[PDB]
Amino acid sequence: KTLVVTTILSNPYCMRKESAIPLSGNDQFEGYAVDLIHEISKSLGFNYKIQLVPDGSYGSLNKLTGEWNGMIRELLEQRADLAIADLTITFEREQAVDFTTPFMNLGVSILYRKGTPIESAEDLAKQTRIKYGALKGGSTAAFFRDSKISTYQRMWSFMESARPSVFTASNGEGVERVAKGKGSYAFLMESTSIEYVTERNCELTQVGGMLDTKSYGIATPPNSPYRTAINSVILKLQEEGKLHILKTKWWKEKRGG
Amino acid sequence: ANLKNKTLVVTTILSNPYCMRKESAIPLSGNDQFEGYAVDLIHEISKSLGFNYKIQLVPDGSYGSLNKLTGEWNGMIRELLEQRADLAIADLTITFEREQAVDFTTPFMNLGVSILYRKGTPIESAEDLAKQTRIKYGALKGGSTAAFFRDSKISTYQRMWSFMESARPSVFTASNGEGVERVAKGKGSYAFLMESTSIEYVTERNCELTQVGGMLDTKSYGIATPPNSPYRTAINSVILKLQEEGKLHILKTKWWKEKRG
Ligand SMILES: CN[C@H](CC(=O)O)C(=O)O
Ligand SMILES: CN[C@H](CC(=O)O)C(=O)O
Repeated sequence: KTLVVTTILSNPYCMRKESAIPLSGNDQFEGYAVDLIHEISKSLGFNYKIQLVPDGSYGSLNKLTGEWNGMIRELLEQRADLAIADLTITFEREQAVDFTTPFMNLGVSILYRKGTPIESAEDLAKQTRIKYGALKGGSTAAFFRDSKISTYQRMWSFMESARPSVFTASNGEGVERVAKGKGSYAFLMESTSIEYVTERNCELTQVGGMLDTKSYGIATPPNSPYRTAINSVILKLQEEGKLHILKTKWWKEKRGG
Repeated sequence: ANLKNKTLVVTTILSNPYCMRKESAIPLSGNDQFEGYAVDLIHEISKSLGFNYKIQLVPDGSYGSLNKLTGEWNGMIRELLEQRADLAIADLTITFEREQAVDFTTPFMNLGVSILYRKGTPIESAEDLAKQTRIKYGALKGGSTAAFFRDSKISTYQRMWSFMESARPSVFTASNGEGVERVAKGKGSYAFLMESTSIEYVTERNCELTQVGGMLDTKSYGIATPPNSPYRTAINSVILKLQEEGKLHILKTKWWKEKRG
């Protein structure tokens, strides 16, 4: 059979491949997610077409309209069979689509300069000289805004009250603000992104662990007949080392893409 | 389906710091005799969903392995299949093999194999170990780490597996604690491959040991249920909410860094 796969550009999950000759179809794209679906399709014997989500969104719920956008909407409107991207499995998305077994685990962590005694979020919340922020309007900021845990409330109050603003318009802007800050600024974001950055900037490091836990998985329309088949392939690819090879390839070897 | 006012049997196994006997001047009874990460976790889940439960240690002291000759399971896996427990909460690895017999919830913890070694050597990775022969390296006999090496098709790990199987005297151990001691007393002559979470627990408590490199694979612990259990999806939602709020990370910090037994 032939499936439509929706995805979104995000380094190094799905990137446009550089080429002197113009590329078409699936060859336009490369990255971890591109390789992952290639391997899944080999096991299960389907063909597929990768299509970027036309609206450029992951999928959020309009809470007063009930409508989804992004890759989620493509699934629910029968324009994609699978969504394969750095798409976070959340209780909310699980109420509208199904998710496979995760292919990657991650969590909020801290990007900072190497070689200081700052070892944890707790070390940042106990001090006031170092400023710290996050992407404006993103899920990292929401983790802090929404928390009822005293530690993270104190941090959110500090972040919201800092001037100039500690929130950035992009993750890259936060990375650069750390890199040029001489320790005056730390940036909270996904641990997988931090690893991507620290593989490419020897002066930076992750600080502490993962303050939350979450995963990326493939999304399907509810009751898709392909979900359990993909779950088994994902576990098999994992247990033989194929996903480990793909992670190293894209985070450590392809210094870009 | 509904869990309010129900009483569940929960099987577990002693394993630090998931489930440990609590110290007390007076003997403790029932659930109060145990403490640890898994004990706190099931308490939280029970409060959210409104059920009661009794913790019972698995009688045969085993996690659950499949005898391929006979088809028989043992351990906590068997207790679920024989309907003598409703849930198994422990450091029980979600594997494809176990998934063909029982169900698992959403994972509560993610981990992977890594290296326990002495602090401050030139060894930086598994690749460094694999390309040399002077430093010996091993794992727990018959466990998930050994199965990972046995099942890897990656050249590095397949090479390591061949080396470990060939080494005389045996590099395998009967417990993780024996492996830890072999690293400590080995002064660099021995490295031990085991779960990253166990390496973290050890290195928090022995300052001369360290983790070398990252994870060589990925695997998770989840709550196991009888197949087709009507409670799995309700528990999944509770776990996802604890994960998204950071409460499992806080629980891990408590049992790994704050408490000592
Ligand atoms: C890279 N993941 C995006 C952004 C986020 O979760 O904050 C998403 O799944 O919506
Ligand atoms: C602590 N996990 C046990 C033992 C092992 O993985 O070797 C298991 O899942 O069987």
